[PDB]
Amino acid sequence: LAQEAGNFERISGDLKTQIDQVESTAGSLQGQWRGAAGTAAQAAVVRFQEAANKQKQELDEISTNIRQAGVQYS
Amino acid sequence: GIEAAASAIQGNVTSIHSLLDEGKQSLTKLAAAWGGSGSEAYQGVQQKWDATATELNNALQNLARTISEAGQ
Ligand SMILES: [Zn+2]
Ligand SMILES: [Zn+2]
Ligand SMILES: [Zn+2]
Ligand SMILES: [Zn+2]
Repeated sequence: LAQEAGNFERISGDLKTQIDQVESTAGSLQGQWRGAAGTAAQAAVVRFQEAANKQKQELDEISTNIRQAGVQYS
Repeated sequence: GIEAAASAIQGNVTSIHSLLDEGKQSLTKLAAAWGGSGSEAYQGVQQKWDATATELNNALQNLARTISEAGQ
């Protein structure tokens, strides 16, 4: 678990990075939605942002758990 | 433009899917942190992960496909 901890922080970091990429790409489109398909895309954005914020939150709760168990096991 | 965006986001889709799978496998090995493999708290972590992950993947796939559909 000790060594698995580093790998999880790596995964968490990679995920947050990929998620930052999506948020950045999507954000660069905030201007330009038009029509019904644009409405659909905006909604798709908001759905992704909610899913990604939940994922991030989860990653942080898990990391905290792991750190706190580490202390315990030490 | 919107085509670019949509293409970049497809890469994200695949990468994030892979990372969520890696994270699930990691949790398997971190199971002690919630009391071990037979812990209800651990089981709860894994169900939460599965659910969060699936929603993310789902949202992501939706995003990619909608963004391309719009630019069309
Ligand atoms: Zn490992
Ligand atoms: Zn990386
Ligand atoms: Zn990998
Ligand atoms: Zn998979």
